[PDB]
Amino acid sequence: VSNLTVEAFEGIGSVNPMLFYQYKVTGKGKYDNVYKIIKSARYKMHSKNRFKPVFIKDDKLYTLEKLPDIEDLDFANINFVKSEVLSIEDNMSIYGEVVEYYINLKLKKVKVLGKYPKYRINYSKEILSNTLLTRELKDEFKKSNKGFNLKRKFRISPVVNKMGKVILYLSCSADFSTNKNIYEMLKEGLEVEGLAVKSEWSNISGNLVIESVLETKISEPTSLGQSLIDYYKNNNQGYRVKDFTDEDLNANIVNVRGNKKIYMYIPHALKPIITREYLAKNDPEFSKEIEQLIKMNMNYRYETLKSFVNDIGVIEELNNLSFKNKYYEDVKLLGYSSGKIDEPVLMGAKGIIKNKMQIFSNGFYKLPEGKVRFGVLYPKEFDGVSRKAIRAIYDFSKEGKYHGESNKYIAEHLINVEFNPKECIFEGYELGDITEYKKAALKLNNYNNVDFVIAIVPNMSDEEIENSYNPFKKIWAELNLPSQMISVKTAEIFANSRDNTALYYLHNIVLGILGKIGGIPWVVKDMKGDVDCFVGLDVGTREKGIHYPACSVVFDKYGKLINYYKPNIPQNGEKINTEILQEIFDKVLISYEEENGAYPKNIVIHRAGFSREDLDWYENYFGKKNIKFNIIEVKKSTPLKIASINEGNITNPEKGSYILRGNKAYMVTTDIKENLGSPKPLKIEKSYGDIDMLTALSQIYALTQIHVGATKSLRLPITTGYADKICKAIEFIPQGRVDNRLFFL
DNA sequence: TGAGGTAGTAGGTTGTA
DNA sequence: ATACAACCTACTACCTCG
Ligand SMILES: [Mn+2]
Repeated sequence: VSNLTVEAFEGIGSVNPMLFYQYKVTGKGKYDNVYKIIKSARYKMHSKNRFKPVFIKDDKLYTLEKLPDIEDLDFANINFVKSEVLSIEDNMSIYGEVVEYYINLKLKKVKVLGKYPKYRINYSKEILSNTLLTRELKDEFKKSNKGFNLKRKFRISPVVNKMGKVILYLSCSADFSTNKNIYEMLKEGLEVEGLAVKSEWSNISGNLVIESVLETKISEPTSLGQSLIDYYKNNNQGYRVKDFTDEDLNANIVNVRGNKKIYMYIPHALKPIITREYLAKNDPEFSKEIEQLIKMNMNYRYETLKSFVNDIGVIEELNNLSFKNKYYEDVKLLGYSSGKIDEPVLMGAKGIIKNKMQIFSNGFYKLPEGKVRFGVLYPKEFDGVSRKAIRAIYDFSKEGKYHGESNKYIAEHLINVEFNPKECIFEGYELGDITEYKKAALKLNNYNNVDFVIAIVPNMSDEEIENSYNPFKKIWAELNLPSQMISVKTAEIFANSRDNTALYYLHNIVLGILGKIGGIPWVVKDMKGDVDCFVGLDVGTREKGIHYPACSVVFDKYGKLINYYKPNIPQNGEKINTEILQEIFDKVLISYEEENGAYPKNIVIHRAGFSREDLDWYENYFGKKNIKFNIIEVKKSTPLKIASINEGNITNPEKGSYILRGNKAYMVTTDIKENLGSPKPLKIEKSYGDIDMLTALSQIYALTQIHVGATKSLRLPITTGYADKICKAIEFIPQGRVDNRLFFL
């Protein structure tokens, strides 16, 4: 066996309680509230004074060294108050801020390859290291001949205990930017209209996209009224723009939509946002090179943070403070509790299934109401490839005969399907306007002889002729007719190949067509812990001013889906009204009632989303309905990656390994081997209840093993995950009865 | 959209100290 | 009576799957 760890570093030696210098601030300016301008006075006095540390207490300000009272600042008149040795047990936070400042100050000076400063730093938790680590432990730059720069963005976040030992929390991430800019684009003469950009010289909310390039000169009076060069002279940014040569002032104005008004800027002032789209559009070979760099297994992350922490060395302003290089031998010494969950025993038609894959030799758990008829929209120039593809998937689904060869790996009649090419209908479509796609789906609606669509779509790639997926999904959703779609690439794979890649494609295709007609393929044999039904919820927070409604789901102790639900009436902002909770749980109790003849006696409410709800609603509710219950909150994205240790060897964890502290616990739900990344585990936090977190983790990991639209695990469990997919697909709600036939899966 | 895993990139909002 | 750090959302790209 083996241990687990969190990526953290214990500091050798301790922090001594140092003499800190108090400073009050007062709002001379228009913002009388200093609490809304404490950061601005902080950063200005920290800036103007050799970047000596300038910290923030609840309403005051610290420096570790003596900086005089400076009152030139038009909003803040900083004055000295007292000089007291700050007790560490009073402020864990400010001594952690010291450890942060001293790692940033030790690491500013650290250069690489002689001239080159390694870590571009501005004294915060985020540390940009210019050089990288390869797999062979070489500090090398990674750039292209275009010029796209991979950079590690290290994240320190140190904390220090009551007496003075320090804990350094690290997490490494990749980062793209390019040394080029849009000025470097146009002086090279490339097209820029439509590009996502980032203004370093003015901080603007919303996401920026390039509208156009005016041929008008940047050195003339503007529609703002004065020249933009005077606009940045009044920005006091003259140390950058004074570097402008005659060709620099020869440049042209480039405007960019900023969701409120276009911004009249110069191309030098903008970098393009380097989404990985922009990489593959601008250097594919580089992207294929760095994909082994950005996805990181744990040995590589340990080498990366080992380089980082050796670049700390020893810091001496904290009295010869140094951090170790290794991780922990156990998280017990940090305060979490480890373990790995038993993998759930899973059952199918003939009882227990051994692999998740041989269900197609075992047959499905439950089949829906009888007989279903297929139907395919196809491109009129992609006919025979499509016909061989449908013949492959239907001979799989009915005959079990893999590209014309029967195998004992496939069982007959695994759906009770009805398809016959002399009987059925394939309406065709031309790859064209979306209104043709819509009227084609209507024409396949006008014959009431199809019971299930398998449409064919153009690809997720291919910016050419318009993608047919979403208008089909809208029009087939409003019919409440499920539709497992297939790309033309997938059609070519089924038509060309005879090999088992088409079998993998076909596995996921058939589990999709099952889970959309409401059949459920496999379920757990026995749920650990005594629970009747699960309840998902989530609310999406999409853009500025977006307040979504909670879409539930309800499973059983077998975990098979029973009902999901969309509320009646609108909520109070994003804070959901209590009667929507009432309405949902009314549908929950009647759903489990008329599906199993009894009220639920244990309800696990896996919630994503914030506690805009109130627990005492649930307390009064399930006290009057006198049934115990459990609200485990699942938070989907967490930065705390987890590593395994086998005698110093740092590997990615096997799935189902967890770490736990009280009422928060982390756990990986997916097996990723080497070469592919570090598993980004789950965040689970029991807001209420009377069950041990061990059993809630066991139920969550089993509900990641019952994803029913794949042969592999969903990272989220099917409660929160299917709640999330429904909340993305809020246009795909049921017309009438809100029952089953998962449109998302 | 196989399909969902990691991975980035922007971006908004609170929950807890 | 207000923080800031996690969450969470949106789109892609890579890459594997008896
Ligand atoms: Mn699907």
